[PDB]
Amino acid sequence: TATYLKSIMLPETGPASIPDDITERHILKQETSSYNLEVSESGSGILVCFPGAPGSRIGAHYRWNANQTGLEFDQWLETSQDLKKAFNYGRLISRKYDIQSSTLPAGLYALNGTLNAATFEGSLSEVESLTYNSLMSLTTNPQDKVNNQLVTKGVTVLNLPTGFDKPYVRLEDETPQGLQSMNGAKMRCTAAIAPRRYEIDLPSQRLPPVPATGTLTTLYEGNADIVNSTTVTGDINFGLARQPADETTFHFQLDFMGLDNDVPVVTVVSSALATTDNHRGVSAKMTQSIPTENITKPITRVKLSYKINQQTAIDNVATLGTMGPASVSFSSGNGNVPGVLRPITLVAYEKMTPLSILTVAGVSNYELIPNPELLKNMVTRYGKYDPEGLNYAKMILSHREELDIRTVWRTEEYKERTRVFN
Amino acid sequence: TATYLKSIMLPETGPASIPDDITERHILKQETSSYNLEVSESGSGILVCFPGAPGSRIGAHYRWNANQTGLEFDQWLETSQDLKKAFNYGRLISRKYDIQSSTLPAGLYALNGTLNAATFEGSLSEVESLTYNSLMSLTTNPQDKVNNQLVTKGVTVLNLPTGFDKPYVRLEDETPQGLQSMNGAKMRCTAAIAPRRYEIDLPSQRLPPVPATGTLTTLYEGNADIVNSTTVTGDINFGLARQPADETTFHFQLDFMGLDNDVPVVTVVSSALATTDNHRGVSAKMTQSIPTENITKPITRVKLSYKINQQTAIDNVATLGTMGPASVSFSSGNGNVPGVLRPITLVAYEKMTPLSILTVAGVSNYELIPNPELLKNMVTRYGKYDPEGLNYAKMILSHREELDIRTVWRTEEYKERTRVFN
Amino acid sequence: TATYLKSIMLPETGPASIPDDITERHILKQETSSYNLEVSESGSGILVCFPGAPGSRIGAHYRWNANQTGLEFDQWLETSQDLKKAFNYGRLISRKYDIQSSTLPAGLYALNGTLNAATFEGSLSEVESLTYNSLMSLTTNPQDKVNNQLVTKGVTVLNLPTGFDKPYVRLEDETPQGLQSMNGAKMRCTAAIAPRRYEIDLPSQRLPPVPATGTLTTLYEGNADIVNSTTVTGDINFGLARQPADETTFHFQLDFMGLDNDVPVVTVVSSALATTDNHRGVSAKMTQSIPTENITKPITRVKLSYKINQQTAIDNVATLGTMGPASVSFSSGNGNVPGVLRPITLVAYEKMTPLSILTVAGVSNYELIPNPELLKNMVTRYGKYDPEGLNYAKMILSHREELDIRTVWRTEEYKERTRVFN
Repeated sequence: TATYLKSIMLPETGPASIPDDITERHILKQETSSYNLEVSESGSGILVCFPGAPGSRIGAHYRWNANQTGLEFDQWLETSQDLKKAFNYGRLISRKYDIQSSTLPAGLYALNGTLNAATFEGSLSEVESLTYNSLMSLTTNPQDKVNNQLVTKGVTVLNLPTGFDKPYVRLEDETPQGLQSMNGAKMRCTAAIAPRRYEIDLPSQRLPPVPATGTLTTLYEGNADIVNSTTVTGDINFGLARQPADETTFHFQLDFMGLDNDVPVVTVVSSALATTDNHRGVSAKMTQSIPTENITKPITRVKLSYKINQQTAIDNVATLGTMGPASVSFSSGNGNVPGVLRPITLVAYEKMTPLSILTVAGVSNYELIPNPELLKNMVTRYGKYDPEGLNYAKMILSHREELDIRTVWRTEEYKERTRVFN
Repeated sequence: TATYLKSIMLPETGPASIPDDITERHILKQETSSYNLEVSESGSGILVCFPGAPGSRIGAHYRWNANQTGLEFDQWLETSQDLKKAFNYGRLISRKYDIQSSTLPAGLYALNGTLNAATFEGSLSEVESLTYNSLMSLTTNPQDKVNNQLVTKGVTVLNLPTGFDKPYVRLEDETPQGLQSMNGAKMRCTAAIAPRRYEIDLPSQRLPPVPATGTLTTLYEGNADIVNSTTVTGDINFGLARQPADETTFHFQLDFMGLDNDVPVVTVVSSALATTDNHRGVSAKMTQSIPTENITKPITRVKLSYKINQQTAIDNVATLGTMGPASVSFSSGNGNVPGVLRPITLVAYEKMTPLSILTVAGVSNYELIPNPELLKNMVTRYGKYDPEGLNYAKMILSHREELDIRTVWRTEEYKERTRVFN
Repeated sequence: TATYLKSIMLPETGPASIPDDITERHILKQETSSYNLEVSESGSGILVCFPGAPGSRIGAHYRWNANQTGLEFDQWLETSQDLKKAFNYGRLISRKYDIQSSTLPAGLYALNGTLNAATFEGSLSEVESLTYNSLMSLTTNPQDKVNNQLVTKGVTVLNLPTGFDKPYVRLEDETPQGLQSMNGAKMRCTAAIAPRRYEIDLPSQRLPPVPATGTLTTLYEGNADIVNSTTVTGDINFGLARQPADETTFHFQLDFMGLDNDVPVVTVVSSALATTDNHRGVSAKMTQSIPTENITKPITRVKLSYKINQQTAIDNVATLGTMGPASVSFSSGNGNVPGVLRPITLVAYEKMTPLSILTVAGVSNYELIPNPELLKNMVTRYGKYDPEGLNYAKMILSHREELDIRTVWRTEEYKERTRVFN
């Protein structure tokens, strides 16, 4: 009794099964993350955490350049064992990040730095600026913010459950194959359990004119979100005013960008040869698939754009929508499952001593189903049946105000407030 | 009981409605700033505090250059949430500043300290000279000055009210627009409730002769401060001595400059084509309006110039004021509201280690009125009716000397002196 | 004792002097007005109440067109006597509206028609939907709304004061003159006590190209709010990309439009003739002042547009801002006095019998300052000094919820829930 609640407050005490209605034959597997991060010249950076993602990517790390004019993606914060190689399905039970610096290099005198932390129901694209002080303008819950904590005392980032009946999402595992493939090919069983769909919804107006051939005029530039595989569906139909004297190609790019810099994480291309025959029903169809191994860093922006390859076609207005409602969409994995992409927790350290080390210790419990290769030797079973235990997590997630149960803590406060949970 | 007063002395325990005779329906907000300012080469600098301003800019920061002769504007000190996006009207309640180093020494004997602070009573532009020594010669009040404080002990700039019936100031919000707008044309509803007018008032004598065509000789150069949208009204009228041989343009400038250096924060222009038929009634109407988003850094230095564009009309006298006073004006915002543009609080650190860090942690409480959007879901209501209320605030301010109620503290004293107000 | 509060709850009981800090010599007044509105074929219409406007114009009346695609302006609602003929300065104390049918059925089954009313805490320009069901979402307060009231029983719009120390406002009286004017001229002292300023702030990119000579391309258009006199101070300065082959005129319009249809309530034109010399910088200044008598119906939208008069100038890119910010602002009356333009009160009747009658029964109470010709015969005195006076009204406005004091009532509930007020 009370064993699952203990695992939420004390993630680093071993995993206990989730006493909910989704009941499979599984195994409990506590994983850990260990990171010593080198602050850049500025020493400021920003640490994006996904305390609910049930996979192996628990966050990201971004650095400000010399001044704070821009950010740079350092690397993903992954967990030790790559779970996609030994497992198929996974349900995150609990997690706990932990940030601190607390020490200086060989010979140095000044230790300076502090942290800002804020839990945020959102998708890292609902954010407008991640500067050290704009983080406090992300929530008004006094239980989701921690401001001005010295890196000497650090921040605990607990995870609180966003619902109790999440599914066993797939882990993007690889599948068998025969000795006939292309040597540069594989097939994964990606996630699709609860997708997330975006629609660009171009209007039925004229195409904006191009300055010259091949200069890639812009059509839409907004904030999206992608962390894993994605399927693009849609077509950009248009009709030329007059028929072209020379065949034109009408490139359409739609590239993706992360929050830091304007280098396409993944770029796509669709073409549409406008000839005299179809010169009212020219259509370019976005039907591509983007595997999650092309997602090197998180994506937050999308820029749809186009260029034309014929000088004689800078005129020839080419209005939209002649064959239908001229839209482009992309659905992506299990976006809307309420652990992935939402809610983010942000931890920004500020002007730490250059050449110092920020230490991150993550501990993420799990409920996993082994893959075929592991099933032969592993013994999977059901949960241990506490009839209550899900009530406690409810009647405590309801009193997080008067019981003061946070999602970001000051580590000293957390080390001694959670002792009543043994 | 006594809940407004405690919010003034302890502007971190939360907000509290002003028990004055301005009783609109409002929202009780509290807002934090958190800045970690890096000390430059010289290490001296100076940070300005507007402890009454009801907007989002609650301060500024300057850095003394190498030989400590000029300054350099670093950045504004704004609150976390840009209030001009969710609210329309707002009045300040309390405000607090903390200033420390937060740098930790690897061992005994902390680094270079030296913090000064004094609460001016005029506007920033009126300060004769702001150096580390020249701050105690700024008021005669023993409670408005703190001198020779170690930058690790810290000062605490408080806000003591300068009036109790202040109008809800319009927060320069954005208004809904239409699809045919230009590309980025945005109309705002600026602040106008009690402007602050300046009158250039140049006399009816000769214009100072120009050395060579296009040289911008000076007419007036003075000291006026501006923080938000301003509107320039006036006309420079003058009459020439004879018929000009070829037509001249008479370019006038009226540019605005900040405290630190001589790059114009914003400029305007009014030309006046002097010609044969009006060689007695040339006039240059000044009608421009300056948005607040052109006011990048604080403006505290004006300069009015002019120049000719024709070689032959240099020995043409062109006496001024032949059709009236020949003066230029620029009213601005609501500069005469008590709390805006005065009282200023200057805090100067100096000879601080170029490897040290300055931390500013502001706290602000407001009464605000939501915009129509936030007004559908938020519940605005009236104050909580403390009858006595403001009388306590008045008795305390009157006896502030025999109670030693300061506007700038030694942070070690603000903690133990201001806890009588539990 | 408690005489002032009673004047707000029960305005149909005579005025009482406001026991606030503003204390001048005045005459109390009770003014009435009665309107029998004709319900058009749509039967729906909309009633805009300014429950706090201290002048003599106390509302407007818009009726939906036949197919309810839009609405149209019928007439101002205003007090019986034109106050600006006998008095100079005025100050509202109380106001009550009564909306009812005044058409009665010969027998059972009371007539068609239903009535929504909500108190919006904004200006009229800040309402996007004026339809019947999309105005229960203008507030969340259960005391500022009433839905689905039978038009035969009606609603009582009752003014609650948004602030107390409100100044006397100039009532736009006409000044004496001499028999030397031009048979139409007249000067009047307008309201300027607390302006409301809007600024259009064009950005410094290219001017949008004109389709043809004199075709009035559009720069900006959004929701402004204007009810009385207005000063227009601005400057639009651009620069052509080369010498124009012939003189161009560059018309600018800036038309103000009612919320109903796109006919200009008033328009104010500037024009800048660009020639060979000033082509690099040429400005069109806005210096218009709109007398309050050109505001026939309320103004809710503005529109900055321009056109050119030369065929050769559809080229000549003509970028903006070469001589400063290129902004046009307009400051209007005492817009930011709480009571003018805010709060508003909307009352929509739905589907009354076409050609039926609807009656508004307004009663105002003023503190007035007469014009000279009435000083010589009318004693002016001070308020009669109730000390408590305002504290009682404040306590009532604070316990507004648990005491259920409403802005809009069901007339039958107001009629008996304000009886304890004697």
